[PDB]
Amino acid sequence: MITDSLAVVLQRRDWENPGVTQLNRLAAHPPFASWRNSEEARTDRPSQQLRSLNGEWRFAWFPAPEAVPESWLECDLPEADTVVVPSNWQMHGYDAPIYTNVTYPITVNPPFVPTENPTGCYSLTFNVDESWLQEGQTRIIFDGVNSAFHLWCNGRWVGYGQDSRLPSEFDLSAFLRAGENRLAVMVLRWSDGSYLEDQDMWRMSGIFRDVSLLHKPTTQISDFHVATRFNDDFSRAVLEAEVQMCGELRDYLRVTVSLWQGETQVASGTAPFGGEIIDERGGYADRVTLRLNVENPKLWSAEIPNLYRAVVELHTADGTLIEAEACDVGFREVRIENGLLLLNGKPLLIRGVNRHEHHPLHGQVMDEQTMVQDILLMKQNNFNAVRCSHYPNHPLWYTLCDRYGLYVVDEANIETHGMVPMNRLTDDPRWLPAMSERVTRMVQRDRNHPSVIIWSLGNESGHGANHDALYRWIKSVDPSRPVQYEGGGADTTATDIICPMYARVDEDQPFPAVPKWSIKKWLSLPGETRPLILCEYAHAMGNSLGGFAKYWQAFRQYPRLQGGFVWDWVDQSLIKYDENGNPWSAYGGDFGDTPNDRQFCMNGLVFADRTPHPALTEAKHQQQFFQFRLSGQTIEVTSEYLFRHSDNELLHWMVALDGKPLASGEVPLDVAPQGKQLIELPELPQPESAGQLWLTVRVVQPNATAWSEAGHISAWQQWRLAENLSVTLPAASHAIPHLTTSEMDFCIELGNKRWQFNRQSGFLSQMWIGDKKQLLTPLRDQFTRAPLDNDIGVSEATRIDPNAWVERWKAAGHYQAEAALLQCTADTLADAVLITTAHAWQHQGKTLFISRKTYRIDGSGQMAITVDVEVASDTPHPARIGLNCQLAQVAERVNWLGLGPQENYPDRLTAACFDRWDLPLSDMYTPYVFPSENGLRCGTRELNYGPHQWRGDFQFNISRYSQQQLMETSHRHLLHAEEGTWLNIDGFHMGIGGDDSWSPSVSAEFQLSAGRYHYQLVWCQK
Amino acid sequence: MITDSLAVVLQRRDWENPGVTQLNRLAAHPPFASWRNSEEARTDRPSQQLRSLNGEWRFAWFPAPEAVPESWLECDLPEADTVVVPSNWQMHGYDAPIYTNVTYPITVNPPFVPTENPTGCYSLTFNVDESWLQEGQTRIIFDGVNSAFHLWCNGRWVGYGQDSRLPSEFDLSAFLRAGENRLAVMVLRWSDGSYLEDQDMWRMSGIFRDVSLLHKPTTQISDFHVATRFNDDFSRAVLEAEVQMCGELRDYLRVTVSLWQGETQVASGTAPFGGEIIDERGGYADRVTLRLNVENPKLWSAEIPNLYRAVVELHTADGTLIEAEACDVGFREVRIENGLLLLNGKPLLIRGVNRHEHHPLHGQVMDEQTMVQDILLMKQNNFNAVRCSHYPNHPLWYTLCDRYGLYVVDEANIETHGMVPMNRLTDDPRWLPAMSERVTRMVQRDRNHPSVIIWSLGNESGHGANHDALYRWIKSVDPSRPVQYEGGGADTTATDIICPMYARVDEDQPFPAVPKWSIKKWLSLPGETRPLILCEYAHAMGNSLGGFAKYWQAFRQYPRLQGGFVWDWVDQSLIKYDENGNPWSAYGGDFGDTPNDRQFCMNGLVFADRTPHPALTEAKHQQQFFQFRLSGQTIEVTSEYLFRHSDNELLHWMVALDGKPLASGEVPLDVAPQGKQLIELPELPQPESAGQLWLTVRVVQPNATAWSEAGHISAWQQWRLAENLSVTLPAASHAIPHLTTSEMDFCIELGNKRWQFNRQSGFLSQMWIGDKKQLLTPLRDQFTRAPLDNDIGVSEATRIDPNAWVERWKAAGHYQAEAALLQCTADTLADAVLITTAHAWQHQGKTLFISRKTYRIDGSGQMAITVDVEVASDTPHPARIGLNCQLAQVAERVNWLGLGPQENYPDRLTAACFDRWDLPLSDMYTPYVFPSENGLRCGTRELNYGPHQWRGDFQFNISRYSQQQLMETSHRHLLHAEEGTWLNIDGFHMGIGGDDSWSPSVSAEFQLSAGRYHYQLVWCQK
Repeated sequence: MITDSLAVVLQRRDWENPGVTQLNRLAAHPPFASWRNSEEARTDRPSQQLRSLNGEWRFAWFPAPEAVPESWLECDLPEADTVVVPSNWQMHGYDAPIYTNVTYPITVNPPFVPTENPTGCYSLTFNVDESWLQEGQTRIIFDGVNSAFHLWCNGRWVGYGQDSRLPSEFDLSAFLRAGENRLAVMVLRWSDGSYLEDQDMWRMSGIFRDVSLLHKPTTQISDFHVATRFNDDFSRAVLEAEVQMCGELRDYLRVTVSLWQGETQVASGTAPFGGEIIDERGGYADRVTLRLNVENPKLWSAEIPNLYRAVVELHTADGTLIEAEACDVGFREVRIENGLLLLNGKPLLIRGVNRHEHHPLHGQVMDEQTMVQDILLMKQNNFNAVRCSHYPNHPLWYTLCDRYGLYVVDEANIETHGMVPMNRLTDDPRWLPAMSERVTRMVQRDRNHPSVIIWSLGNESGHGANHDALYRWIKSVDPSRPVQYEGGGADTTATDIICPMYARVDEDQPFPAVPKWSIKKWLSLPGETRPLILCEYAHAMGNSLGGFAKYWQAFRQYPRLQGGFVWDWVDQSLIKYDENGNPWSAYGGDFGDTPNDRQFCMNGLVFADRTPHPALTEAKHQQQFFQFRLSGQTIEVTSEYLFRHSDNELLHWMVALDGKPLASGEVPLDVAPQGKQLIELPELPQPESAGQLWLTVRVVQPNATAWSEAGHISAWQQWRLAENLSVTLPAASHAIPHLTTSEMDFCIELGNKRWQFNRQSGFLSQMWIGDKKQLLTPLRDQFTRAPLDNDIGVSEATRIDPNAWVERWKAAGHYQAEAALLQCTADTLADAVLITTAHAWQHQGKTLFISRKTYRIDGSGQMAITVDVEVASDTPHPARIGLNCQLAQVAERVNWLGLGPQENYPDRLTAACFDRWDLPLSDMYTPYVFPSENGLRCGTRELNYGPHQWRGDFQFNISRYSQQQLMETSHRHLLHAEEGTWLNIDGFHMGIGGDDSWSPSVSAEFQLSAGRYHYQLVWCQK
Repeated sequence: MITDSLAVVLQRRDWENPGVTQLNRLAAHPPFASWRNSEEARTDRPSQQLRSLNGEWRFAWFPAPEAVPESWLECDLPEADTVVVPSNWQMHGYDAPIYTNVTYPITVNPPFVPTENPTGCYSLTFNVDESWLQEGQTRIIFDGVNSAFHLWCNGRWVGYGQDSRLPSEFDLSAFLRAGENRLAVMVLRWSDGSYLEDQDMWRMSGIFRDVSLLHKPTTQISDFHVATRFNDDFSRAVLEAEVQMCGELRDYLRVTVSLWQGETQVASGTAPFGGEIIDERGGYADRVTLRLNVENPKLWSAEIPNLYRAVVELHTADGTLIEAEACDVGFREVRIENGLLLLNGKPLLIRGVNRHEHHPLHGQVMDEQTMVQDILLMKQNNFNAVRCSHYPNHPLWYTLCDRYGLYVVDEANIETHGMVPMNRLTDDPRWLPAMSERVTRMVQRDRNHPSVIIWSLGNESGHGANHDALYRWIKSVDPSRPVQYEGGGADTTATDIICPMYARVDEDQPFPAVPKWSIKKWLSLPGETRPLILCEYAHAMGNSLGGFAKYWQAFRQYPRLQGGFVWDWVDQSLIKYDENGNPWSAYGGDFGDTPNDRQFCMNGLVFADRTPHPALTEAKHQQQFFQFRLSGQTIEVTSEYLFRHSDNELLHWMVALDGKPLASGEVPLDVAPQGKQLIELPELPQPESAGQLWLTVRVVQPNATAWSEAGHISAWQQWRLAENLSVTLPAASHAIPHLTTSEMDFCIELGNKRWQFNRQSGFLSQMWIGDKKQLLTPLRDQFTRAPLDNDIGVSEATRIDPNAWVERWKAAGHYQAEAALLQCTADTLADAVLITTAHAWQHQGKTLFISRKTYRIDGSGQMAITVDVEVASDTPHPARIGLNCQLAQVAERVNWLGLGPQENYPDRLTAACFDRWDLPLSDMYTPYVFPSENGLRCGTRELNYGPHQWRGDFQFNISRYSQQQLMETSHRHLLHAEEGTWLNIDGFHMGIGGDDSWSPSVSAEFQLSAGRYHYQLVWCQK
């Protein structure tokens, strides 16, 4: 009673002692349901022995654990509110969530936490059945409680837990009473284990996972391990099932291991308890092993996820069933040989993506629906693997990955990024136990899931001897799954697969003592033989993911480059409400946190509500399982599938002349795994009309898969066919334009058409049709764009990074350059009026750009603008070379002939196809929450907007928001639509990068460094 | 106050929780003295900052920890006695010590200990200086406290410790007060960590090691690591010294690492704090590394232990010294290449011996004098290595080994022999932290000692993944020292050196799943490349250590067989007092323990009082560093030294004819390391007198070494030179014997001489000279001996082992065979009287042995006895074939010409030399505490005892105790001298074994299995 009081518990600061990480906590095991019937376990029916405690709980908040009154042990306080479980109290409003990347959210002082420790007091009052108390053992399972937590049952102290992403089990057989039962959980936000929880997420705390109650008999199945051994041709399989019990040893106890495929029983085995002799003292008397022979097993893979149901029944000699535990087993073997990772004897090509557990509305509380939607999006966007992102995930996630066929790289909850140096805790043996608790238990939890193929020690923890010891422990316990570790440059002895972060394809970044070579050179280093799979690459932070084509070309060309994991899947945004209560996404810094990072949480390929980014189309196109090669008139189709045959795919081809279709057809696909097929196209019609012939092929799945709908497109490709150049001549313009030369203006009139050039500025001041003005602002040049997330880097107002693109642009005066008029002349021709303008942009007496324009008004109404731009070599390369204007008329449709229909950039245009796309103006603006340059469409041959038509080769972006507004504003909900419509037509555009979000990632081939540029535009009224 | 009470502490059973192994305990480090002066640290002067708390303490004993009153926290109880510290309370009489080998001393139930937990309450009241409280940190160091212990300072709880053989340090800066300070230590005999302390010793408990108090400044030298890197010729050395501090970081702090050889400074280095960049966050700001260049360093080895003094001085920029820490560094490099362990580029030949920390009087409390005496005995008996025997030893032991030059194999305190199976705790990750605490700290304690060359994970713990993880951790932290592990058969991945236990030279013992092949076949197994060094071999249990010559021949012949460790050095006997108080040695079972083993603790090469066994001479002879080969007249001397030159050795040769010297000389030895020398002997005198010429060479050290006296002999050898057979004839016997044939007797009279044969028994009933009887019992046959410790094995009264030699002997009726007379005839010759006797030994109607004897009385007085013995093939081989008698006269001198002067056996006669030895009768009996057969001398050509002289080739043993008394009695102090003197002359003797003490270890070449034997004896009066 006295020892169960708060004073005794809080005197021993278990949240500040690295030696003490658990108290009265049961050992980890694969998930159990305690089925009392074999048929219920085989069909995965819900078990009445498994009770869910999720629901309405009583919550109280305190600024310090010592501020909690002791009367909370006896009864709930009247001021306590009613919340839901699982839920995080930071989302409710009790505490402000804090986001951080490198620095710790608390003062670094291991193993001491600050005194102001936020404390959550959870209470639940329920009723238990009397049959649960007469016999058996009743335990409580917390699937996850953030940081440390103390448990009380009926006013008596039960145990203490420290891990956040691993289940904690406590025995309540001697604590539960018959009738009313009230528990009391005291959760602390910061503990000593939070020094190992420095992951890239929002730091929330509380019971964010399910709380369950399990009842077992007096004799239990404490653990069971399953493994599969194959031969060279994978025709005979040996399933080894080792079962460990706990409790009294009796001679009549038997274990039956049954394997089922659907409803058909495949193999079975019944043996009495007692194992083989291992040591001089004998063998285990409480473990029994079973060897089941399977003839021609259906192998498991991400393409075909064949699953078997394994039921372990502990019963008596007479056949009376005591307990039954079921699991899903997939027959597969991952092994590294000759420096190659082989699954079922075939080289894997990982198309994975980093995935953070982030609910759109509930924060870190993950449910089945969001998980299923994420899996469907991954599989539809050509992803076959998923990384757990530096912590263990929901146990249901692995089951769903087994069901849908996704490779899983399970990660431990170890991260010491804030420590200086990074191995400060990972080399100290005093922290060796705690890290092991965050590893070994996880190894014991998900070793029976065929989706899990690679174990991970951690990330951004440096390299310590503890990491080597844990790597050796995992390799000794589970040799079936190769493991990896990023820390130490990923060339250390703690890894079997070279897994660097953001290693570029060709350019090297030789950091001191931790260099990041190119992957091609990394494979060619002396003494290196392990395969290379990128744990983190292609940082997609907002408008990003450039150079993905180079990455996948390097992956496909090199046999030992087996792909990588895109970082990351889902944006980490928190919803917030304004003074109307309108919902809007928010990033770090919007919750009143002083030690926070900016929008660096807002990386991913989808939004918070699983809305796909334009980069997801690029990711889908670059990860296609079908490669196409057009030779002459035939098409070579090469499948990248390793285990499945092309039985649910057909090829659909279409030939188009400048967006107008001419011929089409459907050819079924019959391709062997990693095979070749030849498709002979029929006679392709080639008209004499001017234009370019484009051939587009797509792969359509006719039937509905478990993860895709009917008519889903999995791959596509486009080629340029024969071109017929336009050699016809325009008709002679009977009407001639009339030019009036004012003192300050040049006005050209052609019937309805009218133009007015301002002689003081040298730009096209106004356009007129009838009596309606068409320009709110003059058509000027634009050598700057809104800075992207990759351009800013890690540069803030208080910290200036000289290597960032935006800092070099503003340092050279690109955003502050004022145009100075040099020449502005006008003269009439025989059938046209020529306007010659020449300007120069200067900053502090230094000329940066010189623009010379020639305007030609034809008698047919066309405006021919030829622009020549000279850029200084010493100045930083401009991000844009082209024009800028604000039209005075808004339109509801935009019809452009060019590459689309998605947002594409010079380094991200492979996914876009050349066609005629008619889209609403609302879809022209990509709703990035952090405002930046967006909506650009490259390869545009024609652009129709309202009464205006632009022709030529250019990159256009059209939106309701100016570039200066996108520069000034920091949130998308604060953006307001301006009058008219802003249009930016650029002759040349500069890349976006995407290798990393802290260094210049744009390759030299996509930089505007030629020096002299020229582009021609034709503006007419349609 | 309330939390400091006993109720709060004992509510949390920290001795029953594997997760909690330490509370408020400082990190491990190399030993510190906190010198405030550089000259004091260089000369290793005692430091006044280091206080010793050893002395008189107040002790109380309680049967349970819950029985301790709380008033013990405030003041000592009046009923508490005054004991010494360090000391074990089992020796005082509070508790009975228990010895056990395999089974646990408690009921096996991890991690629960029995409720009846013996508890010792220690208290010390002292005074501290005020200057220690104004500044700096004061800590208390327990060098060793057995099992768990709780600490209180001035009534306030300080910490909790669990390890027994490793130091535990607690901070007392906030607990100590000015003036009187009283501490309170509560020590528990059994804890959860005792499951890892199942070593082969007496289970004592209490504070058995030193208690010390250390004072450090506010800025400390927390740790320092030293390492040496060499080139291929070991001419240039790089000493790397890494220093870690604790406390405030200041810019003026400097570290000076100075190296001294005697008084001469060799190298120095001063650098500011700050290390190299290691990770992306930078490097350590509190560690500084120093690289010192040494030109032509004096390498350290067991032959020449060259030592340097390394002084690390933390001071300021102006030169004000803050702290100084000194250590001993030896320049050496142990590395395994090509499957060979090389020290300084030379293949080591380990001559080690297992050594248990066992004081002759104080139990486990070890002091400097006993350690120095043990080291001197080891070095004088040709031992160059010593194993820590399954636990860390005194920190002074490693320093003394560095000073005297002994290789040390440091072992961790891990042993789970009683667990079924043996890896039950070593594969469970829940016990992974605790084992790491018993490893990593030890790695941090003795990594700066050049004597330590091999780390050890443990012994008899099976094989678990925790062992692999710990092996990888040690290999990552300290790659300079190769490690080994016995568990799992010593072919597992957790070892680098194959170290089996009691692996025989040629015969295999294929145990299931843990086979013990022969070492020669073990080296030749497929896929095996690691060298083989026996961790335990040649079990010397009492009369043992047979076949050592075969072991060392195998070691010398095979390059990859690099020797082994004899088991063990010192007997584990406890002194006890009888009702006179006379001291006598006692083994397990004499302290009222029901779960105990018998004298299996009483193994070793020396007694409790360091009295050498006769097997120590064999160990010394078989481990000589000089090998001799006699060819013709010259002698080849080959040195086995690897680094030293023969500068303190001279060869002394002597030629003897039947024990009478003829020529001698001294030749100095000038032999290179592993070199060859040729000694040409002068003209050896060969007289025509009958006899055998023996050449004996010895190696004598003239000067006094630090471990040997002047005139010490290190090696010796003997050879048989040319033999002159006796062809002369005995003189004609003028007097003839007179024979009287009685009905029941045959009486032969020859002047003074008289003999009487009993016709009913057929044996020599009596001998007479004058009127004095010479035989108390008739001279009969003896086919049995007292069973040795190797013959009994693990067989007791309640457990019968059918493979034990003694059980086969008593099952066949060897000890119960009754002699049946077959023939007894007498007849006079021309000058002699012939007596022909023939007997037969039977048991249950089955004849075992048949003896036929011929007695001849010559007129000169000689008795010629020719004995022929026939032994059945199916019966077990007898241990002895020869005669037995009890003379009626005791004598004070025994003069025998034969092999001696030590106790030698047919498999242990290599150390004995053939000469004439005159020794007292008291030295004829080896004082083995467990009575067995002893005192046998083989190769005896003549034996003079009183008026009797025996001639021939025989093995004799003479003592005051009969063989039946040695069989019946179980202690040496209960033995009583019988009337007369018992003499056993045997024509043939059977081996003793010694490979192990639980299986028949005698080779087939030393077994009496010929079937027919013959021997001749000549008995006369001199």
